[PDB]
Amino acid sequence: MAMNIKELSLHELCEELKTPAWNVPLTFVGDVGGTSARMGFVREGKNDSVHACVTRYSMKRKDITELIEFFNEIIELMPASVIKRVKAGVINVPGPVTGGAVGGPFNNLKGIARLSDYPKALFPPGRSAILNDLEAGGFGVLAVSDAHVFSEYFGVMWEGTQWRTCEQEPAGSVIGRGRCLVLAPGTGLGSSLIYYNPMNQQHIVVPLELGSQTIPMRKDIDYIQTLHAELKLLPNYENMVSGAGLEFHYRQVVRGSRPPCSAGEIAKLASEGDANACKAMKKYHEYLMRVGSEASMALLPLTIVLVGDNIVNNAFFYRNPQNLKEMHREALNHEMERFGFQSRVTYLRQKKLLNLNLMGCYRCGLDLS
Amino acid sequence: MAMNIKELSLHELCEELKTPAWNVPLTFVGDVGGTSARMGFVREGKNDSVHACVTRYSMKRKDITELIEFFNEIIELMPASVIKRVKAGVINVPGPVTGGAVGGPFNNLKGIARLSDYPKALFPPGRSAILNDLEAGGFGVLAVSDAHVFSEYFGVMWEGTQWRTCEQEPAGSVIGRGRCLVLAPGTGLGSSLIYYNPMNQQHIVVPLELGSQTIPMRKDIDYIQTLHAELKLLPNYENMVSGAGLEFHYRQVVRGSRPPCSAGEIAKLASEGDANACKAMKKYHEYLMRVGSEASMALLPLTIVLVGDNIVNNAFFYRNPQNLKEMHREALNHEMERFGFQSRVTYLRQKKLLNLNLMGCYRCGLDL
Ligand code: NA
Repeated sequence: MAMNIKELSLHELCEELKTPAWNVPLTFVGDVGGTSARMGFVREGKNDSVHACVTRYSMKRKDITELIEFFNEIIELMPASVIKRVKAGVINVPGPVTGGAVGGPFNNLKGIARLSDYPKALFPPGRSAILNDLEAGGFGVLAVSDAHVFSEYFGVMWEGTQWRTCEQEPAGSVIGRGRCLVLAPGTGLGSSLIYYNPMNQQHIVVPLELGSQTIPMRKDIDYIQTLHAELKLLPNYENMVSGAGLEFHYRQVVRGSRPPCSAGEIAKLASEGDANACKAMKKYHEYLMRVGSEASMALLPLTIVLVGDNIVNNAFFYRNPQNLKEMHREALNHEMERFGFQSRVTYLRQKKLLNLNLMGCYRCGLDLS
Repeated sequence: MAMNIKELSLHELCEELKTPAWNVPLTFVGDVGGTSARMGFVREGKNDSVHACVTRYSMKRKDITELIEFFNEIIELMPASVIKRVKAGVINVPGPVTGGAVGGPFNNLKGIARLSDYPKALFPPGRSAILNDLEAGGFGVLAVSDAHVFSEYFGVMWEGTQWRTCEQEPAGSVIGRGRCLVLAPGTGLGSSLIYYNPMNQQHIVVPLELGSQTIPMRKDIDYIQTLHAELKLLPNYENMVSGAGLEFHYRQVVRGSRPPCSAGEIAKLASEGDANACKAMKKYHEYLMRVGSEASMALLPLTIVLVGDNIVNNAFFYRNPQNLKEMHREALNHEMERFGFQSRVTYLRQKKLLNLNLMGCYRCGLDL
């Protein structure tokens, strides 16, 4: 396997790092969420394979500063001769970061993540970074491409007109040397743009906030105004493309004839062929494709990639050719499609689970050398 | 005088390049438009100063390949001693470019711009590129900052909350260690993002098409639908923020009471205190700030800079505090301003004429 993540106890992780396969350069990585963090070491294997060994920590104190205790424990327990092989240290955190060094504040954790407070043995000076979740996820998409297994983790929804001019390899086999917009439609709607800088031969990841933009209309002014009156706020993309959004779409389908359902309930009903829930899912994806059509114009991407557990878990929806035709039609529903802008773009979807954030911490550390 | 662009005849340019001040390394630059090109040489002076000398060429044949005849004429006329000093060659063209080497196709010009067809005396190997004009414009904003005279060329419209959190120097004194969204509201509406890579402190120019985005509403559904019915297209930002857009705003302000005027006429009447033309300019700037409020959220810029001759020529509008306060209010008219996102951003406007494209060709050549 090209992408390998083993989860162990701290004590077992220490035994694994003394084995001969681990007597190589290391990257220290950490994927920090609201409840737990998964931290450890990544190495290269054969044919650009990626091998990670990580341990889980509970964020017991609901305090981002507790990470420093975890880092100190790792350095205290591991032999200095193992930690000496660390060449880079990258974590992702569930909130905004500045200077790649100062993360927060956070919705569900107290305090600020400060790279200058982290131990230099795991975070070597000038070869370390803190990333936002979506920035790490974008670097994770690049990592999958670099490991030659894009076609294992991503499926082509449709090939856009630009692909064969810009690239030699088949669509979906590599990320491509063109801008890649990463969208993460889940509870909310994360976005990041993977740019290739010709001058530097570097890819970089630009975190965005596309989800918080005001939804522009098509022929849906009454539908937008319905949600406007409910929220008391002009709707943004995430308001239509979110759990809350899917709940809204389902309420607007059934018009009081059925009880209101959660996003989870609705997706389950859709998977079972319920006409109402399927219609709610079509409406959710109509607004997702609106983000896509407008960002296709604004950002001129070669590719749009839909990532996350939700996308993988909803594979039934993307495999259905009628749903795919309806999504493609909405992706092209833009006045600028008379010039071909929306049809230029190749759309892909994640089809296999992977911790993209852990892989992206690793991939980001490679550009720090 | 830290940034100096002088226009000369070809013969006077040849005489100038033989003077002692020009006996230094040179960059060959060219700003290619639909009707003319300005091309010439740039040198560094004292204190990171920039000095350029350029000539105007007519794009008589409306054919991008005519540039090669201009390049060959310059090489034939200049002494070998002058051409020997050229260490980089960068031009910008009004259309898409791939691999920094192949430009076009173009709306207003025939043919394809091919770097591989250009003479190596003006475009030395490893050191040459073709740029899209939006890219060149963003490199030009960086050039101004690098020459230490941002406060000469750009005025602060208002300072946002984020500036003082990552810069100690006054707002408008330098580009800043943050994303800069460049907007060029002129005949149309150009956009690029000068992205800031925190991990290596690198500014990277990323051309965009924000003008072609469908306009999201505020309390203006009727106004947008009036334009929709005229264009038979859902309005995009450029449709409201363009010469055509200003002519539209003036038509709607007067409600038939005056015949239509051109965009230039409207700006002139506004400068003279005509209430109708002033209201038309307010409406233009209201949609320009909508681009700003939405992009302030989507792209999280440190700064937004309004560039171009049109901005400099309309100085009177931005000098008026009532107009500036009404622009500030629209810039903050976003649901996400309840969290302070729009108040983060510093807005600046170009206040002195400068060919940013020619400066960007130079500054891009420094990154090669
Ligand atoms: Na553990």
